[PDB]
Amino acid sequence: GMSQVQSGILPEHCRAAIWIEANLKGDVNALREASKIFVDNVATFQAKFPDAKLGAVVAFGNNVWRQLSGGEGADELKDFPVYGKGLAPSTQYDLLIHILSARHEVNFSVAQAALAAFGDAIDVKEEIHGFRWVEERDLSGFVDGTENPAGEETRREVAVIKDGVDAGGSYVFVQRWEHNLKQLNRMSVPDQEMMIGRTKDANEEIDGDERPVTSHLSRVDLKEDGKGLKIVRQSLPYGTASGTHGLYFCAYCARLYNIEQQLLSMFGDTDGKRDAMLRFTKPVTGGYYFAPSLERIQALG
Ligand code: HEM
Ligand SMILES: [Mg+2]
Repeated sequence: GMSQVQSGILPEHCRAAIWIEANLKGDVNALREASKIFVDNVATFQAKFPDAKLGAVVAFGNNVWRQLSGGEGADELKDFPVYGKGLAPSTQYDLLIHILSARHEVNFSVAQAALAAFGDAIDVKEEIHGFRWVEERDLSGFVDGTENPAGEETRREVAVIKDGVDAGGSYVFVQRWEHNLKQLNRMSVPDQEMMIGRTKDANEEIDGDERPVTSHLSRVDLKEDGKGLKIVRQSLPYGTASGTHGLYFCAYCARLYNIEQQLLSMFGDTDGKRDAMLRFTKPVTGGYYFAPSLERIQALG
């Protein structure tokens, strides 16, 4: 009499991932059977590749989740709005599929199974292949993940809903960034460090009263009466060396509120100041999704 989390939320240190974002082309009923088939396929792939430490998540946009749930639960869910009056684009789609493991080849086979399950019921808008770079650094050269929640216990506390109809579920936020590494390389290392709020090589936090309020850490390390607004990030670098490249941002939270407060801060809506990382990288997509618990995917029908 309890709820099970979808396998792709809590895995830490996974080296590769695949994110598929898509729109629903026909009746929403096609998603019910397809989602059951896909979670069945994920269990089959986990049994076939135990050393991959494979996990996956199927999550839904506001319009299709309100239809599938009958308007019950997911009280915070809404279409991703535009932040900073345009600085952050909105590209809200209906379905998000997040696959992560220690083996990219296994993720590829799982992605093909997801596409076969949903079939022509969906219109794929985006497919991004994430990879962990050297020393878990973002392509800018700064380590990404240091203050991210560590261990299954704290990650569950931050990302997984505790009780009620949505017990075992989570809110998802995805946003693809395009880095301009030529513009980053024009900045001196000390100026890049003041932009992030941590040192580049050693990955040491620069004190809050020593760094600009526009620094990344000053924008996203938010507290409400001393209580941190934490999120579980699963972001990874992506792209080609000669073409488009950057960071595919992905975060899970039991409360959509924590993610929104950080976006309001980063894009100038809270105090009129914006994130200093906008000097070299920009967001080009944006969407909010609800990841139900495993058994609520089984009760779709
Ligand atoms: C280009 C896009 C982004 C890059 C390169 C990036 C990079 C980084 C880096 C280098 C860190 C510091 C190390 C760490 O603790 O993980 C960091 C921390 C963090 N980032 Fe970002 N980030 C990006 C976007 C975002 C977005 C969109 C959000 C949230 C909406 C976010 C939320 C956070 C949070 C919560 C932390 C930890 C802050 C703390 O408590 O110290 N980031 N990120
Ligand atoms: Mg802190």
